[PDB]
Amino acid sequence: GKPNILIIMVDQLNGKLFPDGPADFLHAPNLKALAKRSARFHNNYTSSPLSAPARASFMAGQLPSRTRVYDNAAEYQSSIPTYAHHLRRAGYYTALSGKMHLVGPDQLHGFEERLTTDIYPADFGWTPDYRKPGERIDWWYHNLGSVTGAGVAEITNQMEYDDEVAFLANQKLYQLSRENDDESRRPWCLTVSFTHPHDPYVARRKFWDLYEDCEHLTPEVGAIPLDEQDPHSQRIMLSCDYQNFDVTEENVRRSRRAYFANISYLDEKVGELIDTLTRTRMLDDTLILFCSDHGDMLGERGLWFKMNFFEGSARVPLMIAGPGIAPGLHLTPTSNLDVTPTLADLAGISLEEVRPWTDGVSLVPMVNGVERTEPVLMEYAAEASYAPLVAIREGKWKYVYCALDPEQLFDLEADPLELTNLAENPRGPVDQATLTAFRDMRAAHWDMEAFDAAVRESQARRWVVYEALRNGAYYPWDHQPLQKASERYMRNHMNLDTLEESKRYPRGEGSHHHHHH
Amino acid sequence: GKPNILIIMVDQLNGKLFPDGPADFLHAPNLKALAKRSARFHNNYTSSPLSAPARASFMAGQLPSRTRVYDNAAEYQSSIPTYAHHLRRAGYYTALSGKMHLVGPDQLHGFEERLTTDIYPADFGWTPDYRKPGERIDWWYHNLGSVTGAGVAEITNQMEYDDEVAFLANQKLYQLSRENDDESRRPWCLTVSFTHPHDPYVARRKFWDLYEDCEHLTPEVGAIPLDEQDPHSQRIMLSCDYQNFDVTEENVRRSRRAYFANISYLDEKVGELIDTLTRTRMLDDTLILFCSDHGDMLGERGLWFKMNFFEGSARVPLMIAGPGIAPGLHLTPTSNLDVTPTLADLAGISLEEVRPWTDGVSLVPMVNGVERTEPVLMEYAAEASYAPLVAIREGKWKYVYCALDPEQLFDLEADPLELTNLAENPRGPVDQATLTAFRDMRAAHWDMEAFDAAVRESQARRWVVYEALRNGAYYPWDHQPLQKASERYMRNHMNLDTLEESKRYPRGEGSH
Amino acid sequence: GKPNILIIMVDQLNGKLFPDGPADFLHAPNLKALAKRSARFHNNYTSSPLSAPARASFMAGQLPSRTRVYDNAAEYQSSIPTYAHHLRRAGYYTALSGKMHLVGPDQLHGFEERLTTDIYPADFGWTPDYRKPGERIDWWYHNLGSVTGAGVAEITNQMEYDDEVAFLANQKLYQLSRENDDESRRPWCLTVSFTHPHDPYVARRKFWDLYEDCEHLTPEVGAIPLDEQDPHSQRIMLSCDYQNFDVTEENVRRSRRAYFANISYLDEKVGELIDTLTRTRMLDDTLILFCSDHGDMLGERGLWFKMNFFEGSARVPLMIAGPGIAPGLHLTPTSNLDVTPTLADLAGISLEEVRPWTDGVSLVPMVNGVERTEPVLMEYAAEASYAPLVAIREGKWKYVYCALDPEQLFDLEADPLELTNLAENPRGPVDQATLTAFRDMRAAHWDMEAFDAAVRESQARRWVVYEALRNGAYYPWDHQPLQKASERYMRNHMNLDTLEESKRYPRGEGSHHHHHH
Ligand SMILES: C[N+](C)(C)CCO
Ligand SMILES: C[N+](C)(C)CCO
Ligand SMILES: C[N+](C)(C)CCO
Ligand SMILES: [Ca+2]
Ligand SMILES: [Ca+2]
Ligand SMILES: [Ca+2]
Repeated sequence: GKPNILIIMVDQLNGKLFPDGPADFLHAPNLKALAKRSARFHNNYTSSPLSAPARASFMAGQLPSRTRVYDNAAEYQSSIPTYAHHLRRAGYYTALSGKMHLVGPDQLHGFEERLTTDIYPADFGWTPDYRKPGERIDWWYHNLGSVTGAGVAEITNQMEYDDEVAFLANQKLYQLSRENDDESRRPWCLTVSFTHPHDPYVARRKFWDLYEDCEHLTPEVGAIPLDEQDPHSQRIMLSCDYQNFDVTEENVRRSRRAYFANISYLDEKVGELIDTLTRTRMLDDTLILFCSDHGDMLGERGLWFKMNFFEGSARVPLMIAGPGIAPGLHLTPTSNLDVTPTLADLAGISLEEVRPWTDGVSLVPMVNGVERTEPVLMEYAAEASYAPLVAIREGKWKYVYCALDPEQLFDLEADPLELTNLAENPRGPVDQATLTAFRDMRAAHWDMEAFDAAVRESQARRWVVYEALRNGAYYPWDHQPLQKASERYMRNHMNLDTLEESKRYPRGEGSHHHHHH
Repeated sequence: GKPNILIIMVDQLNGKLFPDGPADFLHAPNLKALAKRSARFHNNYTSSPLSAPARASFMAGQLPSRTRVYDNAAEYQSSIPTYAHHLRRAGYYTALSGKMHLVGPDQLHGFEERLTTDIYPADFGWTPDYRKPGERIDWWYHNLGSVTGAGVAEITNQMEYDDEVAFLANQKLYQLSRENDDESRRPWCLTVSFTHPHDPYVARRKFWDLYEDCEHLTPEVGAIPLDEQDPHSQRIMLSCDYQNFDVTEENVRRSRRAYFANISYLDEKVGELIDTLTRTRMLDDTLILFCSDHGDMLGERGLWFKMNFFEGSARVPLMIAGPGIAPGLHLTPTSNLDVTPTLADLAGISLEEVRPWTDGVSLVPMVNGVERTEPVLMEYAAEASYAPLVAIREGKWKYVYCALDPEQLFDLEADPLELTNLAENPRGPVDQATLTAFRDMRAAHWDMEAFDAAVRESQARRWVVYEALRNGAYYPWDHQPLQKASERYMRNHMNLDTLEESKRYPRGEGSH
Repeated sequence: GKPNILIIMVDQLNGKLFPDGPADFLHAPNLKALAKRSARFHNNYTSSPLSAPARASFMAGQLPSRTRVYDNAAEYQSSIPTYAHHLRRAGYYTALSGKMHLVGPDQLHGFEERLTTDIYPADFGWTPDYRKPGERIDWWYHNLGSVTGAGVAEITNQMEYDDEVAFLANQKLYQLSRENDDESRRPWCLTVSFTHPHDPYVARRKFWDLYEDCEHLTPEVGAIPLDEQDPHSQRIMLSCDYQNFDVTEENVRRSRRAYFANISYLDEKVGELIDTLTRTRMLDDTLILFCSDHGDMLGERGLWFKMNFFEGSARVPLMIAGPGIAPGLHLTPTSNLDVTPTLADLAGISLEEVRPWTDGVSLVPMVNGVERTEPVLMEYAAEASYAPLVAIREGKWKYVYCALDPEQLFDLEADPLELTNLAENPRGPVDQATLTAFRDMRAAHWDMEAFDAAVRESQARRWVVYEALRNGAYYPWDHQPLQKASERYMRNHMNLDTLEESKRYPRGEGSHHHHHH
């Protein structure tokens, strides 16, 4: 009765590239086939445009202000329930292959098994410090060297990572298929979390070649000069060391080309996973979700990467396909915060069991024609912020607030590229009432003073602790997968014939000319 | 310049047994000689009368309301600085041998090396539930079978543990001595944390025999009937399943006898540590601390173990000896909360570096004759509480508050056994104004409604997660001491003569 | 400098299926391409028709009587030099992905790194016992259930293993390519050792479908009844529990069809390795060997699997390709015993440094047109033998001796299918004199009484020890691969940009130190 759940997650995928499933110009036949049978959430947003905050929030269905994972080095408490816990409590086998950027000594956070280590660190090294506004840390900050460095390679740090993530996810699916004839097996939930299309913007030749004739290599909004940028965008450019890189038109085109090429790299791995589900005969009983942690400005407005609430950074794709999911396109804004309650709903878990632990809403009713009215909230409190920023997405509007900056208000229906800041330049009385309305809702959801103080305390505490932990012998927190070789394959407490039968799936099949095995 | 630091910690040691170092009737020659040499804090209290809360608070110098380690299964966040971090940041090698009842995947919390696993669990299993007031969990709650089951054995779970804690601590001291002649060495801080004299009250014959003629086998206050007990004591007796145990006078004597015997068992281990320091020539450069996480009523008032603020449960000894420490007896109340700022002060760390992270005060000024006026605060929010309790200890007074119970106010100078509740029976207008003053102080320090809400959220959260974590394959968080065999002793990337010389200490010695 | 060496090994591959590279009827485009550019040894033999003895002898270039690895449970001493030692001593990084059926607590035998555990046991469980002739051990002996159970499945024990073997082999090549521009790098030798096409004869549907119209699904020589079999064949059929299986023609076809399908399964993995070598720019400096431990009778004569000296069981392919290797087909008999001295010769190691440690001869002279006259020797002393057997292969002749059985003498020129035993039915005085000459050679090479005594002592010794080791807590010897997660990918003792550059290969436009092609 309970469906299997395959979560396919990718990193830094601009949601505007999924207008209705993948954009037509992308070479993504597998993701395009998946989308045609999916509920597709067009205006879907991350909870925070940064990896560890987005992913802790994604796992728990809680905003960063609640998980306390403010930045890429903030400890994620083991006691915070995640969709892994909820599903595991409900009888699921739960596994992760790939990245989740969990910081702290808990590298599972409810997952029963984790098949790879993380690509990124698990310690407090990347802790920002609001006491030194304007500083940058060159050994890990984003810099525009990813833009000037884009190109072609046959292996990279990330391609090693994702190649392994995919192999072990498919291996696990093959292993799980051996139970497929047991009606009393546990349903499974496998999260497969790739690091592409995150930079470096570097792609295998095969996929780079797919985009030789690409007509989407120019961003839709050109570079805004530093002196004309809004303050947060200015902070982002300084954090990227913009003044020490000469980003040419060609650099922009090459970066976008490798990025699209790495989507096609991912599409092939999506196809592998679907193929494994199909041939092992678990496709029809498996829900498939496609999601990402945050987007990438990809040169739009002159900006790259994330760390802001503009569409290209804050929007991320979201699709759900499988049993009991009617395909279609949904335009109401939604959030990564809705994924954990949606997963619980699809798993048969009652609303009361998840209500105290989740800040979002289930999307299943929406899949079934029921309007969703809840606004979308977002937060940011890491590098290139000197104080926290919050945003609200509701109806056609986006509102952004930072105690240090002028407000931003965008009418995304009329101004999808967010070129006109209606808080600075209100069109009339309705714009003014709308700003008051969003100010009141902002004040209702966030105490920005308490938010700042909480972030400063978290940073300061971690810097004392991390300074200590980097003296003397280092104790690493990186997850080490363990697959006991002494229990695998054939060992001499076993019966070879029984082993071979148990590891074969499907079983008892095979006919040359006499079609009964 | 920076001294070495040896912290010796024991578990469940009633502080009333250290009036001026160990009480006369205890066979504790090694701890008595240490005490003559130490600043001794007579009226020292734990921050919380329970293992994990007291220990998380002890390491951080923060109360449970700040660490959020409310009970024996509450997660201790890795990001909370401890004295291990403070000393490590300042250039110390830091190590732990033995118990600290850290809950969560971090089993070091700043310690650079940990030589043993913990005796107790590292996961959320022992999480209380304020939604079910009155329940008890038989498979891990205290029960008076410790009292009826006291006796003599040559090995126990705890004796295996402590024998190993002791061996590895002395081994580590020996290993450290090999750097003692190196001017570029780091100073070291070794915490040696024993589980005795925590129950089961079971002792080796050798130490049991020391107390054949002991005159302290009867508690000073007898069993108070359930009807006549204060509400919290009633909760504790119910949690101990008291209705199903017939505790006789013999049981009480046998339990106390084994407890004293296990203090003597520890005293021999204290002697071993000091002997190693002496023969390795590290004694004179080493501060030595003696401390405990909480006490044990030991049958006084009819109660056993801890979980309350009465003297026998809330008082724990505290002594400090070594370079720059004037010996003496101090009567002003102190707290385990003061240990971390004291350690930092002794180690040369500035007050500013530790002020944002510690709720207590350094005891070094007191050691040097400066009056200390800060009150001592305590908290409890675990088994046998249905709502959090707080306590204030200041001057001659102890005040205890729980939203569910009548207040308690004791004048410990006039009523050292806390037999007269002056909140209930004021002696006069000074007692009345004193109660009002402590009420005002409590309200200024604690939002008790927020406290209860925070504890309930922590409990609920953990029960969701722990139920999940006990489905399928279990991933344990217990500490596994580091594996290092390929780098130990003689291996063929090394020169044998160089090895022998480096591992020999003292060096160049001998006299025929 | 010295060349890289990729050793592609497969298990239980009947050498008659590679008459000149792969037979025409096989779907094996990658191995046929490889064969076209290789020196191909048509009449190449295993040293012992069984996995562990063949593989210990292969690694050492020593016969079983010298390695003392007589059977699948015999300890292989760590002190015995292997091609891994020889190459590693000469400056090579050496690695193994996959199977080598090493028995004993040493699971590396000179390999610097092993990327997978073994599919098979590493302890003394499978020790035969000459004190009980006629017994069989049902929980691990071969049985004709492989033939009756042949068919189609998408995962098996062996495809899980070989999928993993392949993935990690290709990953290791990618990792090694990152050193390819460093002139201080070590040359590398990677052995990729697959368990297919060993039974179970079970194949993925994709590859099974390739052999729908196959014309080779029935053996040329059909089943010989027990009462007309030679004694050793009779012992093999009894060991296979042949009396309890009804092997139909359809069963024979299904088994051969799956077997061929698994050759095609392996051919796709060969193409994968070649593709990785090509795109990493490592192909042109890489010697590629293709080899197998023993063959598979595949129903010929009514026999299945190995354990004998007939062509289908004793012949295994051998090809060598790469720098300095002239392609060609060689008909002089060779042996797996020659691989280790050939590898050393090709790696630039002098003959004097390997001569005291190998029984075989380098094939490099033969590749360069020098005649080879050394005979090919083989030994067997495991299951289905009640006493050791030896064989001599020289010129057109094969001679087989066992103290318990009539001699066999075959003229492979006139009788390629070994249907006429010329020791029993000589054609004339030349056949008679040839038998005497092989008798004298046999007596000069082997003391068969001593051989039997040595195998009996080895068996008895292991059974005493194994009986003890299976009491109480078991201590496994299985190899546990370890890739330390605390040193992989991004960790906060590193600079992220330095990391990315080091892990990117090839290093072209956009990389730190590429200024031109
Ligand atoms: C991804 N970086 C590590 C480059 C910066 C944090 O987003
Ligand atoms: C586990 N016990 C409850 C028995 C002791 C800790 O309080
Ligand atoms: C391969 N078996 C394990 C089936 C028997 C030994 O060759
Ligand atoms: Ca990310
Ligand atoms: Ca305790
Ligand atoms: Ca084999």
